[PDB]
Formats: sequence, C-alpha cells, structure tokens
Amino acid sequence: VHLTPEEKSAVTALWGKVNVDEVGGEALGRLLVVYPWTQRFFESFGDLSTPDAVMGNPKVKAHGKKVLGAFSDGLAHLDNLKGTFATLSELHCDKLHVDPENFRLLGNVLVCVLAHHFGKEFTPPVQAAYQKVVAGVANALAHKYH
Amino acid sequence: VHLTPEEKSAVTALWGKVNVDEVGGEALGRLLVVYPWTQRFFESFGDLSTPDAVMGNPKVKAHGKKVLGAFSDGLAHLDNLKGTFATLSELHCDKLHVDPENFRLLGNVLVCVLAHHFGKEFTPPVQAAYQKVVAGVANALAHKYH
Amino acid sequence: VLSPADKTNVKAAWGKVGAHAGEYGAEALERMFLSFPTTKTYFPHFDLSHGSAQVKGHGKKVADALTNAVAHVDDMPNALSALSDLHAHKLRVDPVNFKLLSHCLLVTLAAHLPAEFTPAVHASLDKFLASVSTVLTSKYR
Amino acid sequence: VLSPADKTNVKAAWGKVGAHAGEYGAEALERMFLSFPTTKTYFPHFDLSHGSAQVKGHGKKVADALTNAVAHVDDMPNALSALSDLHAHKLRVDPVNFKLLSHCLLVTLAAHLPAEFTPAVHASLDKFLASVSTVLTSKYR
Ligand code: HEM
Ligand code: HEM
Repeated sequence: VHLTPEEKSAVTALWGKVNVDEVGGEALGRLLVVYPWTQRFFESFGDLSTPDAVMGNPKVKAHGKKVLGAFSDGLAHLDNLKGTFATLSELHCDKLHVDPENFRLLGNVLVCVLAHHFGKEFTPPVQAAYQKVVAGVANALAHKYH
Repeated sequence: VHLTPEEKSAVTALWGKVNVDEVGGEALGRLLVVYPWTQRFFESFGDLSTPDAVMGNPKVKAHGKKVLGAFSDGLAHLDNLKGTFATLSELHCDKLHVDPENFRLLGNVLVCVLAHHFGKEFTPPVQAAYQKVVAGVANALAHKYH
Repeated sequence: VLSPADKTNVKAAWGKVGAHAGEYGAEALERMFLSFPTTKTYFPHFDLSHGSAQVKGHGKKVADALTNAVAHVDDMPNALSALSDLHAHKLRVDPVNFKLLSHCLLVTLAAHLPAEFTPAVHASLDKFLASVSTVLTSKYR
Repeated sequence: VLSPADKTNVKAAWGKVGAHAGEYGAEALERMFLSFPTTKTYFPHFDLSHGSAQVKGHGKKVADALTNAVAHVDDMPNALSALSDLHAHKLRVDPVNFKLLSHCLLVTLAAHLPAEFTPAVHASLDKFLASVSTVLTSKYR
C-alpha cells in the first residue's frame, strides 16, 4: 500500500502506543459481540453467549494477542503486504476456511477500538491512514484464496 | 488483471459476436431501469419515466454506444487496464462526479445482458472470466479517484 | 418493497422456470463457486465437482425455497422463518454472500429465459432476490 | 429488529451525546470524506476543507435527523419519510454509501464516549444505524 509520508508517520506514531495484547483482545472480543456470526470459527473457545462472557474469555484474549501480533509485523512491511501475508493467506483459505469478509469486519472494529482507546488523538486524518492500512491487510490476507 | 490464456481466449471469442452498439444501448438502458438512482446523471436525456421510455431513448442509446465502445477498445489492453483507463478515471472523478459504485453496477448488468444474449454459450467458466474483466475495468476506472 | 407489478412479474417468470427450478438452482451455485471463490469457504464439506450429487441436491433445495417464497410473496418472513434461523444461527453465512448468490441466480435466469427477461422483469427479479436476502439475514443479530 | 435492550442502549448513548450532536455529525462527515473519498462525488458543490461551515451546517442537519430517529425509535419509517424521499428520488445516493457514513458515525461516537462505548452499546448503535440506513434506502426502487 502507498501511504504519503504523513500517513505513514501517523500510523507508526500511534502504533508505538498500542498494547497489542490488550487491544488485540478487545478488538477480537468486539468482533464476536457486534457481528455474532463471526463466532462460527470459535466453537472450541468456550462461553461466548453474552458480551461479558466474550470479553472475559481467556481463549478470546489469547487469540486476539496472536492476531494483532501478526498484524503488528505487517506494519513493518507496508510496502509488501501481499508477500508478508502470503503464508497466512493460504492458511486461512486452505485450512481455516475463513471468509475474507471477516478480515474487513475486523479492520473496521479495530478502527472503532483505536478511536475508543485514543479518543481525540484518533483524528480524521489518522483514521483515514488506518483505513488504508486495514483495507490493505484484508486484501493481502485474501490474495491467496482460490 | 491476470487472466489465464484460456480465459483471455474465452473473453475474446465471445466478444467477436457482440454488436457493440446494440449491447451498449441495452446495458445502459437496463442500468437505468434496474437501479433508477443511476438516472441522476442523465436528466438532460429527456423522458426516462418508464422502462420503455428509457429503452427507446435515443440519448440513452447514444451514451450506451460511447461507453461500450470504450470498454471494447479496453479488451485489447487486458494486460494494462489501469494504464488504458487512467485519463478516463480522472475525468469521471474530477468532472463527472460519478460514484465508482456505478461501474460495478454496470459490470453486473453487462454480465446479465451477455447471458440473456448468448444463453447457453455464456457458460459458468465464461461468466467467471467476464466477472474478472468487469471487476478489472471497474477497478481501473476507480483507480484515480481522490 | 415489492410492488403489485413486481409480484406479477416474479410469478410469471418463476412459473416459466417450472420443473427446471432444480437444475437452475444447481447451475446458479456452480456459477457462484467459480465466479466468487471465497463462497467456497462455506462448503468445505461438499463435493463441489461439476455435476456432483451434492450440488445437484442442494440446488434443488435452494430452488424449492424460492418457489415457496414466490408462492408466499406476501408473507415472506413467515414463509422463510426456519431458513432465516438456519442461516443466522447455525450456518452463520456472512450477509455479503447473499448478493453474490442473487447475482448468480439472476444470470442463470437471464441465460434460460430469452423471451421473458425484459428490462422490467429483470428489475422485479432483482428486487425479489434482494427481498429474499433481507428476510434470510434479518435474525442475525 | 431493535430489542428493548438495544433501544435503551441507544437512548442512553444518544442522551449522552446531548448538545454535542451537531459537532459530532460534522466530524462524522469529515471522517467519511477523508476515509472514503468516493463519497465526495455527492458534494461537488461543497467546500470540504477542514472547518468548512457548509460541512458543519450539514452535520447539524444529519445529527438532528438522528435525534428525531431516536425519539421515534418505534416509528422510524414515518419519522424519516421525507428524508427517504429525498435521498431516493432527488439526491439518488447509491445505497453502498450508507454503511460508510454509519461506520464514521460509530467511530465518532467511540472517540467521544470513553465510558458509554461498551461492547454491548457498540453492538446496539451498529444495529440502530443499519436500521436507519434501511429506512432511508427503502424507496429507491
Ligand atoms: C437466496 C438466498 C439463499 C437461499 C434461498 C438458501 C436456501 C438454502 C436451503 C433451502 C438450504 C437447505 C436447508 C436444509 O437442508 O434444511 C440451505 C443450506 C445452506 N446454505 Fe443457503 N440459501 C441462500 C443463501 C446462502 C448463501 C449466500 C450461502 C453461502 C455463500 C449459503 C450457504 C448455505 C450452507 C453452507 C448451507 C448448508 C448446506 C449443507 O450443509 O447441506 N446459503 N440454504
Ligand atoms: C445516516 C444516514 C443519513 C442521514 C440521517 C442523512 C440526513 C440528511 C439530511 C437531514 C439532509 C438535509 C435534507 C434537507 O435539505 O432537508 C441530507 C441531505 C443530503 N444527503 Fe444525507 N443523510 C444520510 C446519508 C447520506 C449519505 C450516505 C450520503 C452520501 C454519501 C448523503 C448525501 C446527501 C446529500 C448530497 C444531501 C444534500 C446536501 C445539499 O446539497 O444540501 N446522505 N441528508
């Protein structure tokens, strides 16, 4: 993805302040609460019947950490998202059977979580840069689908 | 886009049988009838009150021939759609103010027109090849939006 | 909102379909799988090879459900109740996928109804599929 | 369908927006133009720079409409009938854009309500915005 120096700067600056563990768990949790159909991939995670159950589920927080961690690594290769996520793309298609539409929903929830967490610091321009980034990541993860 | 040689030939073979002016008028008329909000750019075309009015309108036909002629010429540069449509991309954004969603709607209507026109010859595989082409053209026309 | 005229159009086109509802239903799925491969993520357990009994059988179930909807065009929520539950709570198919199948059913009808697929009918069928899609995704959350 | 809990959630959250409704509507528009540039094609007649009084004025109108929607949560189609007519027949904004504006409204709300923007409340507002989008696109065809 092509980001202007300004968009790149914005992205990196904010990311330095993110507690990947915490933010990862919140983002995955909100995905499961706001778009309940996404729970279809987590049957073995236990109790997901209520918002409090989802948010406080250790398997959810654990997975969230994992996902945002991989996401994190992607920020370091904004110039080559496809090549960076090719292996995971294939895994998600071939082994996990995940509809890439889910990457898009996660992207939007992440933006909501960033806004919630950072408040006024998540300005319109910053949002716009993250929107390009989450779009990019989603595309990269869907690239090896067949 | 990237089509396999088999797909490129499938697209090419069928296109040689198309009356570009006829299909053009028909695709544009059908866009205006099935998604009436698309009529917003053609208020100067005259009577668009009913389906018959739309389909028989000389300006709709004229515009349809224009759009599909461009599309047609585009099929000769499948290897370079972004480059082929860059200038048109810019025009549609800067001067015409056309939501790129319209390109996607037209692509789907074109696919329906080809199916209606060709019946059994428009097989699943041929459809898939056209789908990649219409998504390719729509992407190319949307590329220079800002 | 399906106008009176829409309903008339849909009933006329579907009648035409008649006995091929099953065959048409299989072809629409096959067109989907090919055109939009991400939809295959919902059928990992299926034999998706051209003309598989699985796809033929499923195409028939899909066609029957649509016939039911035409029959009960005025009471769709009621008519498709069990199916919306299935899709929403059991299958949990992302709603975006409904547009893809709808487009593929529209292409299949166009390919098979040369006399009947007029611009007016095409509009009514598109609205009908959107309406069915709306019902099927109304209990998701 | 908005549950009794969803209605309660939406009234609490909108209640807290209070007098800031208009500023938030402006911010949401600005977030939309920046993040989804194609939405600018509907406002070629507007000065879209940051701080634009036109954007602010328009944001206040949008916010006021949402206020009216919350006040009439069980009678939305009637309360928003003029707006549905307007968007459907005069403005003719492609339906796809409604999800974009909804998202930017969600983002704005999250940035302003640290306390109230709970997972539960987030789901209720998402549902509420989809319900409003539904009403506004109901007369398109
Ligand atoms: C026009 C919209 C649709 C209609 C009318 C429809 C209808 C049906 C019917 C009648 C069944 C069989 C239920 C039974 O056996 O009791 C079914 C099952 C199913 N549908 Fe749909 N469906 C639609 C959209 C979708 C979409 C968009 C997808 C995914 C892309 C999907 C995926 C499935 C799956 C995975 C099953 C279960 C198949 C199995 O395991 O046998 N459906 N649907
Ligand atoms: C939550 C959904 C929406 C709400 C509540 C809403 C509300 C409104 C209101 C209250 C007005 C002013 C009506 C008047 O002049 O009496 C308006 C006008 C307008 N809306 Fe929306 N709207 C929504 C979605 C959209 C979207 C998604 C777009 C395009 C991306 C859009 C584009 C416009 C335009 C272009 C105007 C006319 C502005 C002018 O030139 O004065 N609306 N809308």
